[PDB]
Formats: sequence, C-alpha cells, structure tokens
Amino acid sequence: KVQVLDFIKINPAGNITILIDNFDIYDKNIPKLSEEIMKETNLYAEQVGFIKDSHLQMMGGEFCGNASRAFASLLAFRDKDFSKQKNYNITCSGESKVLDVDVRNDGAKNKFLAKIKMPKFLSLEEINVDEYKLGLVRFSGINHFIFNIKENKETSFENIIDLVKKYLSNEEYSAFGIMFFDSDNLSMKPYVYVKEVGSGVYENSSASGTTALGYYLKKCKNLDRAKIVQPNGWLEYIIENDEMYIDGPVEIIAEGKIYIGK
Amino acid sequence: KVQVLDFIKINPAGNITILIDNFDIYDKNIPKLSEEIMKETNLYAEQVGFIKDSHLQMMGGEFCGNASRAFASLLAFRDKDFSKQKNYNITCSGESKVLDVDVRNDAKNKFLAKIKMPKFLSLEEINVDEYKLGLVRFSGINHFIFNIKENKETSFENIIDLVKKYLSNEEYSAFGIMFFDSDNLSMKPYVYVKEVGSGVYENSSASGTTALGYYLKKCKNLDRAKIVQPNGWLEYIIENDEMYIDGPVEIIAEGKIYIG
Repeated sequence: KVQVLDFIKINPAGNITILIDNFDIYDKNIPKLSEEIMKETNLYAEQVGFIKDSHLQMMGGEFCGNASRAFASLLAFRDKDFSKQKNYNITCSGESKVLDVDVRNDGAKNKFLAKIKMPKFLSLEEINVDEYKLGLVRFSGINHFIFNIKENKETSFENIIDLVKKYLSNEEYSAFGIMFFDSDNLSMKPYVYVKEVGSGVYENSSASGTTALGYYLKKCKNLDRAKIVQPNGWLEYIIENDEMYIDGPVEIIAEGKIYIGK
Repeated sequence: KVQVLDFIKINPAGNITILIDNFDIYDKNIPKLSEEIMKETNLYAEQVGFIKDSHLQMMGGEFCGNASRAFASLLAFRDKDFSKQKNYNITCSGESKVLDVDVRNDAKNKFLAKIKMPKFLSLEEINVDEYKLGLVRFSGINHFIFNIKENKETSFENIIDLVKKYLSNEEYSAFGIMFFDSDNLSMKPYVYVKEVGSGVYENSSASGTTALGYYLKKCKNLDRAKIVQPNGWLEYIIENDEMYIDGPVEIIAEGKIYIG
C-alpha cells in the first residue's frame, strides 16, 4: 500500500524542514514516517513537522524554533491577506505558550524573515574541564555547550565531544549540543548528540544553539544582538526586554505530494 | 554486654574526630557504633575513624583530610622520636595513594599537620537566577562557592534550595556550599546529604577549603591563604600543581569508651 501525504519543503536558515499537512498529528506512525521522509533517498530534510490549523506537531514532539519559523512562513505564504508583514499566532509541541511570530517578506513571495520568541535559559556556566574553557547554557531539555576555538588551544572537534560526554557521564541527559564557535567570523558549526540513538550530527542551523551562543555572548561581551553565520544559513539572536528572540531567513522550496511505502 | 573501645578525641580544625584504636576496621557494625559515639549524649564528634597500623578507616569508607591530619598528629603525639617536625606516611580509606603528612609542634598536645589533598575534576562559575556561584567538582562531592559580598543580599537557605534545584537532574551523593566572605577570608561550610536527607553547617571542612582554594587560584591567583571557619581555621597551599591543607590539631582526650 502507498501512502500519499501533502508536504511543504522549507529552508529555515538551512535546517531543511518538511511540513506534512492534512494528516493526523497523533498517528503513532509519525516517527517511522518522518524517518523514511528525511532520507537522502527521499525528500531529504533535517526536520519533519505535522501541521494542523495553527499547531506544529514535530516528529519528536519537541519544540523547534526553525520548524516553527518555517511553519509561520507557510501561513503567510498561504494567507491571501498577507502583504509585507504579519504576526501569526502558532502553537508548537513542547511549548505550552502561544508563539507570536513576526513574519516579514524577504523580497520574493517564497522568501521570508521569521522572528520567534525562544525559551529562556535556566543557567549559564563557564566550565573549566581538562585544559579547555567551555560555555554552558542549560535549557529545559537541551544542554548547549560553547567552544571558542580561538580562546582555546588546538583540538579535534571529536575530542571536545568526548570531553563533554565524559562531563555528563553522571548527568541524566537525553541530548546535548556543542557550538564550535569562531570569534573572527562570528561563525558557528552546531553539533548535536542523542543518547537514545547514540550518535552525533553536525547540523546546518540551530535556533536553540544560536540562542545559547547569544546568552553566552551577552555575559562575556555584552552583545545584545548579532547575526551568527552557520554552515548552510544564518540566524540572529535578539535580546530585548530581558527576552530572547531568533530571527532568520525562510524559503518555501517545494509543495505537493509525497509517496511513502507503508 | 557492653563494648569497651580505646579512643582518642582530637580537634582537627574544629572537625571533632574520635579515633578508635585496636578494633577490626572491617567490622560491619562500625557504622552503627560510630553513629552512637558521635551523639551529643555520648563522646560527641563530627567524624569517627578506626585505626590499624598506620591505616585509617573512616566509618563510611570515605577520605577526610582533617581526620587524616588528626591521625598523623596522633602518631607524633605517641612518638618519642618526634620534635618540631616529623613526616608520617599514613593511609586513609577511599584513597589508595600513600599520604605524607608534615606534622609539626604548635605544647605537647598541639600540632600542625599538612596533607596532600585530592585534585578537582572541573572548575566552573554558574550564573543561575540572579546569583554567581563557583562550583568545584571532585570525585564524590561537588563544592559550591557562594561569595556573599560579590553576590546580592540573600538567605543561606535560599542558596541551598537553589543548589538543590540545580542538581535535580544530576546524580550526586552529597554537596557542600562554602558561604564565603571575601573581606575576612572566612567561610561557613555547609553540607547536604541526599543519601541521608539532611544538612549541617560544619565547624570546618578540609575538602571545602580546597574547593575555595581552587576557586581563588583561578579568580585571584592566590596560591595559599588562611580560611577562618566557624570554630577553626585551615590553610590551603597550592605548590607545583598540587593541593595541600595545613591547620591546627589538638589531642583532646585519651581513654576508654563504653557502648551498649
């Protein structure tokens, strides 16, 4: 049997997102479904969501700032009343608060700029393990470590990953991120690890990571706003009225039907 | 039936230690016995350790720099070859490495004992809520550092409830909070054990004094300082990438104790 699903492919700052539509968000087939979708042998993406009215049910039931930005940019794309700017109220899995996204046109009708209010950090640390100084911005769900390659000495990105892993060996964590940060170019190579899957992936973008880097830059350099270049995209962290926002580009790539093997 | 044990009550920097001599260090009743000895209705102590030939076995198999300092000062007290200084190589539970203690005279029952202390795993500076806390993490304990003067007005209990919140997601056996006064270079060591669900403001803490020493080496580049504690004082000394604790030890009493 062949399953046909409405899809929208989107590039939110490089974190490619497939947004399935007109589907049951509670379907237990969501995880395996999104798994086959994301393959390079299929509609290749880095995140998969499931739209319904104004709610975004991610594949993992978690909150994603980029997939939420992609979603809000779809409403504008599909809203006949949208002109050049509009605020779109949306809800997202893993976030009880209603998210008000400021969606602006970025030139074309498929290009957008989406500013979303990102969760607040629980704590901000500066750990000194081994011979390296590392940042840490603990969140509800993700621990985001920072690594100023410049301030630190020579090392493989792998070494800093095994060092952070050994650091959390006594800490019940489900996933951590490490932001290998270059201060000369304000660039950042986000990395993420998960225990359940037991692997690591270098991502093209990271809304939450950019938030972490922003928190660590406001404490260490008093930068309230800046654009963070990332592998295949860029984001901008914004601290206004003691609150964190992420702004960045969003491009509607494709629209149509996908054929999955049940 | 009543147990008769030989005891030496000592005052290591205020961390009252009863050392029980001529006893099976492998006895499984040691826990209960120590519990009963430490009561204020009995001999009274903050730590209890049992002694074989140059070996010191804590009640909980832990390492205690102060109790080990007391043990070394006892050997000097009972050694007629001891003068203004002698080095005694002792061992302590929870620490395989042999420990060279520099025991000196301070009276015949007053001493000064310098012992090498465990190395830290990582040093940090958390910024949770609106507080800046230091955190030195050792093997088995995590010593927080709360600079009262550099932080804002707060209750001690507040910082305790806060630190607990920080470790909610972390698996730990116990944590100490070194409430630090930068002006007088004094601190009020506190210690919580989730394994026993209770907190105690100690008269002194050796491990805590190393934590603050590590924290003061990174922040102010201080190698050695005297840290006054509620009822005692210890001196941390960092030399050649090693941590030491010096301080006063007084032999209080010798004799026999009776336990049922």
